[PDB]
Amino acid sequence: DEQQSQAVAPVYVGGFLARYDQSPDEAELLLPRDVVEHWLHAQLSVALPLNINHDDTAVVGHVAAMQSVRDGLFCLGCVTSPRFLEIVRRASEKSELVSRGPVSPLQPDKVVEFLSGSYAGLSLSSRRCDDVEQTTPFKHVALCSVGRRRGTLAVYGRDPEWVMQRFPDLTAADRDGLRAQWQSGDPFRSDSYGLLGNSVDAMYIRERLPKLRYDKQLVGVTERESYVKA
Amino acid sequence: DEQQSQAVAPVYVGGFLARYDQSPDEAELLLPRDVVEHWLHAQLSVALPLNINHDDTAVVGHVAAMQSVRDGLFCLGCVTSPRFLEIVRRASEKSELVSRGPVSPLQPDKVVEFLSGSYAGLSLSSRRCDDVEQTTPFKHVALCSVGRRRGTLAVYGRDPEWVMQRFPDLTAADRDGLRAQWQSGDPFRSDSYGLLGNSVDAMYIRERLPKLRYDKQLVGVTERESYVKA
Ligand SMILES: *[C@@](O)(C(=O)NCc1ccc(I)cc1)[C@H](C)NC(=O)[C@H](CC(=O)n1cccc1)NC(=O)[C@@H](NC(=O)CC(C)(C)C)C(C)(C)C
Ligand SMILES: *[C@@](O)(C(=O)NCc1ccc(I)cc1)[C@H](C)NC(=O)[C@H](CC(=O)n1cccc1)NC(=O)[C@@H](NC(=O)CC(C)(C)C)C(C)(C)C
Repeated sequence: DEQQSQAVAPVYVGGFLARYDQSPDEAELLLPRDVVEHWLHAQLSVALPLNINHDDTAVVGHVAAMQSVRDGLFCLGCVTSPRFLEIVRRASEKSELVSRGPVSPLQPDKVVEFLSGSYAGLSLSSRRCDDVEQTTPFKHVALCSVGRRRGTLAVYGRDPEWVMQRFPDLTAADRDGLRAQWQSGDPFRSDSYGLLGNSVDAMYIRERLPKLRYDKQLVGVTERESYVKA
Repeated sequence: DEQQSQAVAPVYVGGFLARYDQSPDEAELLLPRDVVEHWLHAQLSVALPLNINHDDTAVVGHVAAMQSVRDGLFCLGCVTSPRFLEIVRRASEKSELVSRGPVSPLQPDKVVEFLSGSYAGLSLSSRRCDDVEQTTPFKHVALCSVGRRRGTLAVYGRDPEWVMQRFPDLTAADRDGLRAQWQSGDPFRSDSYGLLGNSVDAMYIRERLPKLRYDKQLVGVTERESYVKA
């Protein structure tokens, strides 16, 4: 009864929403450093919502921190939704992937390990950044199977310090900026059928796994350790 | 109110459980023509159950027919489980893949479409057929994302005459022998959560889609039309 309450505790997510050194597969995915910065400055006020694959009825949390760093944009969000966390707790109990558990030194975390296999990537939702122009341009972040912009792997953890330390690229100064940022109840308006449904979409996205390893290597989570299942 | 029950109708499925013209990856997948022949005769008595990825607590229906055709072993099963169908019904309403509908002349069938994307493969549970020896050897058949055996694509539809028609290899005599075969209530002991968990396991099988595409070409559904999402 308490173990279940232990797993249902808040989960933290962090990742690059965009790695400046990467050329998109689609022109509309262009988000330059000068643009990010200007936008970041124009907006942070209220906390952007964190949702499941951009669905407005699947808000699981909020983004706690946003920070343009040398290699791209970084975000730190927190999954605080009781219902979502419970759905994940329940479902994790039924996955053979989760069952195999993490890599040695890491302790099992069914909920974190579930979100990590499923929603292995972050995806920002923002203003149309098109040639010749560059308020609230950042709309929301979305947890999804993969991202359209490479290098947006999602690192899940129970401690914002822990997840942050997973990315070799970040620097003390970076983490400071972020930390300083984090320093009506349950927003989820969907359910297990809703997420079961979403599960099929992700299953037809071409080269998802190959993208995720590319992302893993790129961001460096390879040369570290987490519950990344990709 | 009835469109719902219109979708909750039985869904059939057909597909090869093994193509004698395919070298297996793992030796334990050897299912020679002669062996199949033999077993089939020794065994069809009670109807093998039809389950989700071999979970015994996830039986969706039963296998109505199995036949050793020239190119392999074909089977025809029927998803009858009310509970499962409803879970797959409410989930389909949340899928964007299914939202895009099927190919032109075909009618949108959310449940049949959901099953096509998710449970895209057909997997046999059988006795250990190893070199030296060749009652009831056929345990059951399972609906899963991919098959360890190639050419085991799962074609779904509301009518068994149609699903059988999707396969260019089946002769009239074939369709005859299968047709002759089909001519405690809800066996489902699981739920959305149990199905949600299974989704992630599917999400980590490497080379799945490309396997499925190879499945579709080999068996022929490529040169026909169905709800095959792959
Ligand atoms: C993000 O990674 C994503 O959604 N990935 C899922 C995905 C994986 C694989 C495949 I194939 C397809 C999808 C991705 C980078 N984000 C976007 O595409 C966002 C999506 C939304 O914002 N969105 C809102 C409601 C439904 C989708 N796209 C954008 O942010 C675009 N911006 C806009 O359209 C302006 C508005 C609508 C956000 C106000 C731009 C990419 C143009 C910035
Ligand atoms: C089937 O396609 C399958 O399971 N596909 C899903 C899958 C996708 C990707 C990956 I990587 C792995 C799996 C596959 C051909 N069938 C099997 O593997 C069955 C599974 C079971 O029998 N099974 C029973 C309980 C849980 C699974 N394996 C067999 O049929 C083996 N037979 C036996 O183990 C004997 C018993 C247990 C059935 C009595 C043989 C492969 C040895 C025949």
